[PDB]
Amino acid sequence: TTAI
Amino acid sequence: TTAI
Amino acid sequence: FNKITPNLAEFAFSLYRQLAHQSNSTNIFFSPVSIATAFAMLSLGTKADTHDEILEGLNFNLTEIPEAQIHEGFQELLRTLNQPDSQLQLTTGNGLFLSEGLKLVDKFLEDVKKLYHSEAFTVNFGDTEEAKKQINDYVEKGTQGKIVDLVKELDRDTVFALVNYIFFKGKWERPFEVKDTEEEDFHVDQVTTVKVPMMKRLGMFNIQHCKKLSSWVLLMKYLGNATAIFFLPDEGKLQHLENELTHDIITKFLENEDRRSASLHLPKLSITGTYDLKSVLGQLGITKVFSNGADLSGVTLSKAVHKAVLTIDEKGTEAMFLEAIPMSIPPEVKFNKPFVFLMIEQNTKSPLFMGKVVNPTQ
Repeated sequence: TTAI
Repeated sequence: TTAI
Repeated sequence: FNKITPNLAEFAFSLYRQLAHQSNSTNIFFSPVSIATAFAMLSLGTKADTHDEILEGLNFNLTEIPEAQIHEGFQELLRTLNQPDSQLQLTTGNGLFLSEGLKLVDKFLEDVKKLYHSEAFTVNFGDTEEAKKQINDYVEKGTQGKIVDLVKELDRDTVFALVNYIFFKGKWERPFEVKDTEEEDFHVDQVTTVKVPMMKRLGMFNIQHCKKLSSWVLLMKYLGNATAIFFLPDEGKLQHLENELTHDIITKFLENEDRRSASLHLPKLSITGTYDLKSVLGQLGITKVFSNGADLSGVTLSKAVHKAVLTIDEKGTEAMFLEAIPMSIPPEVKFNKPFVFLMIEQNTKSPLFMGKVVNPTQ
């Protein structure tokens, strides 16, 4: 759950 | 264990 | 090996140290591998400082390891992570999100697909609410429904976004009995307690007291290719424990196979960590990509978020073995005060998740  |  | 596991490890600790100081008072939970995977994949379309910062900021010394071998590292890691033993659930995916009329360097496109196994989607950033819906949908799907809302804000100008998710679900090799779970005190302070459901088990554990860390160290194996390490600091020793963790020390613990008797109390819990990666990662020398100078040119994105959720319980399944317990009195080892933990994938030895429990009912 990483968003850039 | 649940890890999300 | 993995070639980059040592680096991932060191990144996990740098990032942890930063989260710990400060808040100092908040549960901590994050996936070092999810963060590093997203930014190694990003770095691939950056150049100059912007680029260098990213890899350095991920604990790769650039005057030390060939940049290509990093990405082969990540490619092999990801491959491995997506082949769990059948009794373990483990999945990771990367997603690229692109505006219809955006000019994309073909090289970047083929790198992320090959090295990072990435999927790619066109979306209409013209409709900000709907583009968010489509992004959060990728995550909801990757996360089997558990995360519906990773992204809550999208700048109006954005035409590009990058997502990594990881999903882990595991069953203890040697589980706790639900009958034995009871409400106990958890010492949030030296003088304050809250009630928590506390699992317990008398068994033979890979457990030891380590003077270098002033902590009890417990390794708990999941069925399949993963292990959790829990660290219980001696009184007033949390900070020392936080400051002395290294890749080398953890590697040693993983090698230990001795078991001894203990009466283990471990809380049943859910915690979540949510992070603004700008402030946090800029504190680790990754500031450029966030600013105007940002050399976003190897592709043709100011906000960055991380969210992680942990749940721990007795077995991991609604669905035998026997341990020889000696006569001697077992040490009582209670995870009833702030502790640290690490989840490690077996084949790669990589740090899938790391955190601190300060208060399970926070």
